[PDB]
Amino acid sequence: MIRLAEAHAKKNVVELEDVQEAVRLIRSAIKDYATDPKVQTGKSVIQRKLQEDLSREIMNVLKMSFNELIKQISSDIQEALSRLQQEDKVIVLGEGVRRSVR
Amino acid sequence: TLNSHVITFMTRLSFTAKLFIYALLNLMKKNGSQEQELGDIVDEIKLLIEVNGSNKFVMEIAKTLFQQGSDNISEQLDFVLNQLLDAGILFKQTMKNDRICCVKLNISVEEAKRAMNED
Amino acid sequence: DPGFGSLQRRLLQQLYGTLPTDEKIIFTYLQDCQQEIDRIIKQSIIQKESHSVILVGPRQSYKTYLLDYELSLLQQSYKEQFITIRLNGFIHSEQTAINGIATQLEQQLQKIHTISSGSLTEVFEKILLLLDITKITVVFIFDEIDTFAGPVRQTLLYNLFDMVEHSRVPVCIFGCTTKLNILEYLEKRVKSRFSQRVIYMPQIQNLDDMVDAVRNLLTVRSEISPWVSQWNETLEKELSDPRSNLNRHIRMNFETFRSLPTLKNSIIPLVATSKNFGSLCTAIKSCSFLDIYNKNQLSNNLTGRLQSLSDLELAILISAARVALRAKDGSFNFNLAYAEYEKMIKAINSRTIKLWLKKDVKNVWENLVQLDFFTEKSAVGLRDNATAAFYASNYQFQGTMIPFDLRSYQMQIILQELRRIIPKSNMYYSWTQL
Amino acid sequence: MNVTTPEVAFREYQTNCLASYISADPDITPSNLILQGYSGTGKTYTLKKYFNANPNLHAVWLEPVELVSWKPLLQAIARTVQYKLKTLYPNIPTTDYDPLQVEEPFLLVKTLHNIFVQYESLQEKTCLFLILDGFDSLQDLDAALFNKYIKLNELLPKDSKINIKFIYTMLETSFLQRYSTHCIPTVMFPRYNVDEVSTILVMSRCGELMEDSCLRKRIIEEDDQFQNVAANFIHLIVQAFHSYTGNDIFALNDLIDFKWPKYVSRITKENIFEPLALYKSAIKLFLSTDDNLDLSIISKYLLIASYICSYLEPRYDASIFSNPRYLQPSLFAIERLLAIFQAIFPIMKANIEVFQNLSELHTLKLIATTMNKNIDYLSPKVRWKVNVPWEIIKEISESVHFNISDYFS
Ligand SMILES: Nc1ncnc2c1ncn2[C@@H]1O[C@H](COP(=O)(O)OP(=O)(O)OP(=O)(O)O)[C@@H](O)[C@H]1O
Ligand SMILES: Nc1ncnc2c1ncn2[C@@H]1O[C@H](COP(=O)(O)OP(=O)(O)OP(=O)(O)O)[C@@H](O)[C@H]1O
Ligand SMILES: [Mg+2]
Ligand SMILES: [Mg+2]
Repeated sequence: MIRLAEAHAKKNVVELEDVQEAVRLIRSAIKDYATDPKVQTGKSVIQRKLQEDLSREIMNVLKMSFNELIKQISSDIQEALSRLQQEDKVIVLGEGVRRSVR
Repeated sequence: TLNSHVITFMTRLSFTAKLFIYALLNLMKKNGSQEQELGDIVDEIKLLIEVNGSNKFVMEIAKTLFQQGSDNISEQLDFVLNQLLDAGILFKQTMKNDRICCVKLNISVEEAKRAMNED
Repeated sequence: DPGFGSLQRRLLQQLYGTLPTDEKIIFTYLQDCQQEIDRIIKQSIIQKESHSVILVGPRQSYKTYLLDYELSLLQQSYKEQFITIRLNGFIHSEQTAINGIATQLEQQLQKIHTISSGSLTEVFEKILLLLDITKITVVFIFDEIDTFAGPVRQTLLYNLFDMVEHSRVPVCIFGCTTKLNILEYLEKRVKSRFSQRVIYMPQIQNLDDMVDAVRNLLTVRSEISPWVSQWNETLEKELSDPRSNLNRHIRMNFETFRSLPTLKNSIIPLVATSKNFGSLCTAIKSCSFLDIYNKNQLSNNLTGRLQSLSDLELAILISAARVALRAKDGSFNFNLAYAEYEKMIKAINSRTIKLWLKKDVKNVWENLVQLDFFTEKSAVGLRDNATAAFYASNYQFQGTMIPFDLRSYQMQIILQELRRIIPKSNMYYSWTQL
Repeated sequence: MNVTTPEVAFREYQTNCLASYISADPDITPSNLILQGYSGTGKTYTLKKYFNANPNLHAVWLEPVELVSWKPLLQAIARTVQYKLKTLYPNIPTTDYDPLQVEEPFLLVKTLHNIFVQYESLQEKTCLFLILDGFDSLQDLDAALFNKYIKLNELLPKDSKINIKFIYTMLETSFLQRYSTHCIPTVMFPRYNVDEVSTILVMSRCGELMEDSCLRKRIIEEDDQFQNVAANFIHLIVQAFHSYTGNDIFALNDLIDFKWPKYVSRITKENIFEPLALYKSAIKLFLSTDDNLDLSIISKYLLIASYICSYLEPRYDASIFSNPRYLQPSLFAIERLLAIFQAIFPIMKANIEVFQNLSELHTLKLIATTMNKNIDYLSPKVRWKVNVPWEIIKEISESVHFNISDYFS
């Protein structure tokens, strides 16, 4: 991982973005296995738990920008916002800030 | 009368009962023996939790399923097990051990996967 | 305080369900289920119509509670038009079910205004001559009907269903079972006489269904205490706010248990332990007693039993786990566990732990077996019914003749799970990786 | 809820849980109450003190461990209920029923219904607690036995002045998890640690150790001073046997009585005020547990040949006479045993003396077979195997000067 992160920036220093890219290359081959070698919406929740997690911070504000939601709580973040928009739960109001339902 | 209430029964269960069915079906697609022990289901449930442990969205459920939101409660390793046995869905042999006890499915396998995808 | 004593007793009577019929608590999700049951009861006692419906639902799904409320509602107006005949599947067997019907008939007929006399053959003969201005509805309450639906013969199930179609006496059979596929458990002729009326009990779907049920179980709708108006404001404040402690325990039980009688086991001791009104509002807001009840329920399992062990009890279980892990079938005895424990003491002291002799580990080995840790290899254990329990006691197993140092045992917890429930401060953590 | 909560040592949560369920009003009292807890947790101590301070509650004690089978259990319930209700209200003329007529689970409902009908002359509802101390300790135990007792209150009439109350005290954990779907308020009992075990034994054994006959006879031959002496011996016993006993109360109480007379006689006129010299004088009472408190020549050689035939294959026997000991021994034949026994015997045909020692070897349970009761020695299908450990067979071969360790090396 040291030579992989150093060759990505070859930049005179090693930034945090170069180290994160080296871990993805190592995890691409050593994963999906543990004690034995050899879908995620209902069985592995994630989508069911994120609907109550991201909306919890929005409801607490009314009692926000797209960059503030990440710092307070990013492919799954934008996917959860599009699900609530179809059910009339949130308001887009542009890409800058977000507005909750009245 | 011609309807089947087994499909709609698993869709209204809790997360602990739905996780036990999803863990049993995943073990059948790896070995293909129709006889998974009780020790393999426990190891498969913990394996799915530690998939994305570094993310804050998945660790919110680990504190409840293993500590119930309490620091004094230690990390745990029975309610959802005996519930499916009396409903005629899950089977369990007469064994005094809780690791090598085989678990078999009484209902069909095609109708069991439709309830997991509906959640 | 006389004001707090009247409110504490009223709040406890609502959770147990001992309220009278004129003040019963009906949930929102169960309102559409009791209406169908009330229609069958009102049609067999008033209209005198024979019916047959077998209820199907999970354990503690408000099955007997809904049937007891329907019998109490009809007894407050039509108490001389029907009788109560209750039956069980676990208590009453095949031969005892015949005498149970005749026994409950002689005691109910003398109360409105013999049958159970003789041998077993003469008792069943008088029942068929009775069941098979108005009549009297014979309400049959059958509990655990899956035990009587044996694939060998269903004699009682065939005679009970015959008292509905062919017989003119109105007989209302309300079976209560837990099997979802109760139609396949019947015979070809038993299912023919049934009306195929299977009413499935509803379950908790969304989260708002559990909040309305808890609110209806802790709200005093009667003027019996001066603290009633103050208690309703505190309960409504904590329930309407999702950031409170009461809404957190409900959401946690909704995704883990999703059962109303299960969650009611912690609200009852929370109110009874309060000394005054100030202690009741404090425990209902912070929920400090709820965290203590959850720790006690998981204190005698496989995790809580490891913390109550000494240094020798932990070294034996660790050394015995490494033998079954490195083996093929996981078989080990006292001789294999003592070899790993002896090699661990000499390895740690070489880098003073008192090494116990072989005559002292026998007491520690027998103490771990009673604590549910070492199970016998290929052992059944507790039998299902009483038939297999008698045949197993008369047969001498092979594990009782062999000595204790040659008995094949099995580990109830693998070495992978022991490394997670052991902190890094213990000295036995280095021998749990292998 | 009007009841008195006693003060139990290290049982503050367990005593408060019993007062929230057990009450004098059946409207706020559950029909089932399980008291799960292993041995040495204080289940009986927290229940006797709770019922002794409150004399308004009527509880019936029953020990299912003294009835073996489940048939006498149904007879002891109706016998103890009628006997308790007789002395409770002697001004009521009731009819005595035969408790031996309860042989079926259905007969228990009819017997209990014939008793509650003659007790309707009371004013308020009086509870009837039926404590079952040790339900899982019954011999003929099955998974369908507990299902017949949790539904007994359903068959009972609701308009009765006396309602029964079942109280179970389980011991193991897997037996409780088999009925977790019934939603029963279970009160668990965790095991004590190293700080609560020694404190319990001090407040329970100091009242009998300082007033013993041995300690009173030692001070006259050689009350605050005798209290610290008895308290020091209890603390020294627990700290020296914490690993041998664990956290059991019965395992530590037996070791105290076994070492009390040996510790009193070692006390002189100088060891009464100096506890350092007293521990060194009796060093043989804490370093070990002190445990607990003629074979024939042909019989000795027969056990040696039986150990070889049960731990070695018979296919390589034509190369020696011409770890397998860690597993179960194998079965051999009678003629296969006499062949090796004749080879290892020093300078003999198979007469009746050899078969006489072999028949006596099976009486002492030194060699196992294939049948336990009614064995046939003349049957050709019944095989024989060894039944002695390696440590026992090692000392036997050493007395006859026979090398038994070289055959397995
Ligand atoms: N007569 C009654 N009075 C008060 N509460 C009652 C009564 N009957 C039942 N209940 C309550 O009903 C709740 C749910 O159990 P219920 O008996 O309704 O379900 P069940 O499915 O018939 O039972 P089980 O699963 O044990 O066979 C219990 O927690 C109990 O408190
Ligand atoms: N907290 C305590 N304080 C003082 N003494 C205690 C305490 N707990 C238990 N004891 C003592 O422990 C002794 C032995 O325990 P006991 O047999 O009563 O416990 P148990 O858990 O009910 O047993 P079992 O599992 O055999 O039914 C009792 O005589 C009692 O005096
Ligand atoms: Mg019921
Ligand atoms: Mg006891």
